Amino acid sequence: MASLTEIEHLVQSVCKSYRETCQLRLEDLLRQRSNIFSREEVTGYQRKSMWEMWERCAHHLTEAIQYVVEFAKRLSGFMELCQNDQIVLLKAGAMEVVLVRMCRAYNADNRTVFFEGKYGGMELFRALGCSELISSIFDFSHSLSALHFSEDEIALYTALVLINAHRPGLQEKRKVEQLQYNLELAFHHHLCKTHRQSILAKLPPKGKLRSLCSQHVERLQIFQHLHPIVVQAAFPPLYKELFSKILHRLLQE
Ligand SMILES: C[C@@](O)(CS(C)(=O)=O)C(=O)N[C@@H]1CC[C@@]2(S(=O)(=O)c3ccc(F)cc3)c3ccc(C(F)(C(F)(F)F)C(F)(F)F)nc3CC[C@@H]12
Repeated sequence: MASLTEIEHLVQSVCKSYRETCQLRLEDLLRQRSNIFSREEVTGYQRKSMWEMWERCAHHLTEAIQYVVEFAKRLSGFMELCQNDQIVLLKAGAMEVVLVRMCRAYNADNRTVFFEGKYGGMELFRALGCSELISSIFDFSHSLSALHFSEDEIALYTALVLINAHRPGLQEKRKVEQLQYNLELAFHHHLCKTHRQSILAKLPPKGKLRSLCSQHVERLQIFQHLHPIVVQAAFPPLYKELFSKILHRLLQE
């Protein structure tokens, strides 16, 4: 059950939802590639206190996750699913969706990312005190950039990152399995029709996204043990909910 014309309709529906929930447009990000942070500006970021850079980054991650919630709410089938399943899917997939979406603002020619109005390399995030996590994020982006994704490909791949029937805690597993299968078909059909099936082999292993997320959660536990009042007083509520309700409020609109 689901004919070719229904699969093609799902492709365009997913692409539209992705376009409408993008933080910034792709052309805006490309037109800013020459706006790079100077050595002085880079030094200023490195000289910020660890707690200040953590709070700035947790706020940026929170803002980006808010767009993933909107993308999920526009995805066919997501709002039909029970509240427990919606939250399980968003808690496990939101960081992963943001990590994949970040490749649009990543310039492989100089290994820089769009951050606070300009492009900057890994060295910009030195005050965080997590070089191994920063390296992993930059390597993941570099390896995604080698695939040269079109916007339609990121829309379909990120819908699949989110709609995963294997996430622990799902009460209606089969209902998510059908949704995932329809999106798998829509993604593969789009790759077939556009002569892009060669990327399937070169996509990152599902364990790579899982490793980046566990590194993020473990480094946050290190930060919170040393600065518990900072996390309580200045970290965004949605960020503590997901990584340390708000999600219920966002899902009811
Ligand atoms: C492109 C855009 O910048 C948005 S835009 C288009 O410019 O508006 C974006 O999508 N950003 C994403 C949302 C915020 C950001 S970031 O810019 O602050 C950034 C980027 C690369 C890094 F190596 C570290 C941080 C971020 C913030 C905090 C963390 C941490 F897990 C970290 F990895 F840093 F540890 C943590 F723990 F701090 F939360 N990780 C990330 C990785 C994803 C990006």
